[PDB]
Amino acid sequence: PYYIPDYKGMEPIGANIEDLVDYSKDWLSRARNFSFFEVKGTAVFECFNSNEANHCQRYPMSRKPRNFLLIQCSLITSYKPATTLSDQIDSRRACSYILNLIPDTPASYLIHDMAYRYINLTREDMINYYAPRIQFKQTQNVREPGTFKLTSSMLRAESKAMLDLLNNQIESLNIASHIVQSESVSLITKILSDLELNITTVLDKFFQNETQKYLIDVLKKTTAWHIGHLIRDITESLIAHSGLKRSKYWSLHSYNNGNVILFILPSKSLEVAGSFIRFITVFRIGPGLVDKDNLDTILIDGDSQWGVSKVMSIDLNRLLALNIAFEKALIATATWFQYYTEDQGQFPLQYAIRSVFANHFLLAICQKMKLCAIFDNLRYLIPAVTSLYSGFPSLIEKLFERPFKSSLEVYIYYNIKSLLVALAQNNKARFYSKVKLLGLTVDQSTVGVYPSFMSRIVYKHYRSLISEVTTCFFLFEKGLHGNMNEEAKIHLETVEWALKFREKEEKYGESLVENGYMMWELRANAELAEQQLYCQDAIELAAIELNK
Amino acid sequence: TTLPTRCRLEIIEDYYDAIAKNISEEYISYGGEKKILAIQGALEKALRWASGESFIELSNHKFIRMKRKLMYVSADATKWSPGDNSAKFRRFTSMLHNGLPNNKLKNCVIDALKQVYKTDFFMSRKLRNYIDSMESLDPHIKQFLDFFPDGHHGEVKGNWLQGNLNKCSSLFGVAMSLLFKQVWTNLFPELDCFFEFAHHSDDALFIYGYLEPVDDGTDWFLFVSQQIQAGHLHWFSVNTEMWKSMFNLHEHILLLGSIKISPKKTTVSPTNAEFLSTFFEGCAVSIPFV
Repeated sequence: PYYIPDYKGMEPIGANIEDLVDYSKDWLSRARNFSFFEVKGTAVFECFNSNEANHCQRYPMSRKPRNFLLIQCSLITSYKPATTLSDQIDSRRACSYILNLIPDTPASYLIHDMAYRYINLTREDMINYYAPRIQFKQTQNVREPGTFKLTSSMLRAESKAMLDLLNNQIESLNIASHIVQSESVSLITKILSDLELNITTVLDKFFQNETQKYLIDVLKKTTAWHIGHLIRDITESLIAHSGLKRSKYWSLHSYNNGNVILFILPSKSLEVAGSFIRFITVFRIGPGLVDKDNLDTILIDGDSQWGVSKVMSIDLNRLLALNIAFEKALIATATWFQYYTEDQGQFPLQYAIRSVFANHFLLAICQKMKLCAIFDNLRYLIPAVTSLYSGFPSLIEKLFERPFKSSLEVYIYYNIKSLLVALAQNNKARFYSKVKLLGLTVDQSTVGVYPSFMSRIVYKHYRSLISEVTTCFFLFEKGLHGNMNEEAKIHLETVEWALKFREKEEKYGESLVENGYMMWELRANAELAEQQLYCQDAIELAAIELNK
Repeated sequence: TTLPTRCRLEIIEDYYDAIAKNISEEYISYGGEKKILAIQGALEKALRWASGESFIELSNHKFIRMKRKLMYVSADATKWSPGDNSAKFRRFTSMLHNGLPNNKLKNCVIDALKQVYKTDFFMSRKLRNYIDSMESLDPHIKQFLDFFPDGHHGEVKGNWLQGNLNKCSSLFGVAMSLLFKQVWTNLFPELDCFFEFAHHSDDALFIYGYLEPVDDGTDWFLFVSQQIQAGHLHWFSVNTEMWKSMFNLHEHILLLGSIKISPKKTTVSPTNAEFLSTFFEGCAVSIPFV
């Protein structure tokens, strides 16, 4: 029982297809430029070099690379699940090691102060520090079940200085210098080599025959497995400390026979947004996720070396991403393994599996927006260099839009450059043929192997390379795309396009942009053909063709 | 967006989905059930045309042999772009014929398009706090502050701000592709070329049929010179590798409707098994299991 109001309608203008044919005749009667570019191998290399020069010119130079590993740990032996008894038997021994080291930097002084505070804890408070929350008792030094207090009296001058400092333009690395690139690639290769080092129904039948045998069995002895388990325990402890009650108190934990020590500073709780938890780690030097340059300092013990990292504030989302780093790496490696089996038709070697597992694990540990954007672009550049004509150079500037901060970004850029140059070089020879497609045999300009990214294997179809880059891209948590930079970029894009619309509207009149432009003024101007502007005759003719 | 904006976009989207689902067997590749059918038909037509041979007639009852070759363009023509006009759909739906005897609902769609032409873009709190923290760089900061007179919202025109106009834009792009096909046919009555297209979700596949000399002789050049000397000035861009000209005419026609084929994300390559396999796989599945 509702009647549609009359509102308003539109009078159909007659228009003519012959007028647009005349415009086509006039437009084709000149020189026309092709919006796409040919891929030649030298073209992509020259684009990369020119963009390197432009990026070096646009951003200030930086000689000290920043940090990429959010957590700094090391392992030489095997790892076991952490329990309360293991926690105590490791904390005591870790404090015993720490109290024999001469401090040299204020962070080391704070570490020594915390170790002295913990090793001098009373038996009652020490016992209560490891008690379930239903059973714990309020004390004078320990208040929350897994925390303790540390007042200014126990803090030294250096520790007070760091607490006061913590309580209280954009540069980029020189990409056009081979020394920096070589140093970065050497560091990352060393990290991967350490990670890959070994440490001393019928569906179930199929699983144990193939997957459990060739993926889990191979990766069980890898260093990355135990490193991931250790990071998982660390993340569990950090999440436990993240409570509103437990956030503003100090804490201490140790793992792996006292080798790795976890320190927690009083940080704002994670219930409210924009909150970071501050922690420090001390470990023994050895193979694993170790970066000497990014370490705060190194301490010399008797025939041993002990390293401490700087204050390391992390967010809730990145903490949760780290907690599942090992599982995400395993799922990504399983996806890569399935794709490799589908492509090559056989099973991967145990070296390629280790390499791809290490790469995925390192990607999962280091969650940054730059890497996510780089992989998102790489998802599309590979089709660009696989085809004949494509808009690859603009994709190269898309790669180079953001600054470089860490050595992982340099390493990934180097690998991507090598891969893209190789793919473009492959395209040189294009032979025609005659094979069946659908139900008719037709020609094909088929180019013949596709190099991989995380291993030395070669693929039969580049869809496998696309799947590899896709798997690497999805290893980055959904939510890093809501950073300040992206929001600013989208706001600025919308505003800039609105300003362009306003400029066109004021230059050509309100109604001209509103209702579209007639065709005679288009042919008398020849500039009206652009975005954000449409021809009424064109809309008429398109409607007529669709109506046909 | 707000509730009235959602209502208007829902009206337009429902009307255009209803008017577009019927031609989904040939032009619009509707995902889920019949996505592959339209593209398969287009590819079959293209391969059938390529299997044939062309014989252009000369003035003195001659026949010049030309080779029928195809190459394909993968472009996201219907993907939402910030630079666009929502007013261009008004005249499009003004006389898009339907089976309804009356013109009441069509006027409602017209009014909804007029209403969604106007919009206001509002600042976010976090962005305001970030800009208030030491705004230093001149151009973008000054223009951003200038766009908001009161510092909270500004007026935007044209773009629907990623509203639900996917089917409407797909249909409009199909209409302009048909217009380009008819125009190319009209310009060349003797150059019987080929052109087929199919739109799936946000991207589309374009098939262009061009001709190249077989013996690499001067007969094609002689015919081009004779045509250009006879008053046909539009043959200048056709003598050598005219698929450039086909794609350029298609792009210019699309730009006439404020549709821009982006230089990025768009790849053109000749016939290749891997290319078509990748396109079919992308059409069949959109979300990787990883």
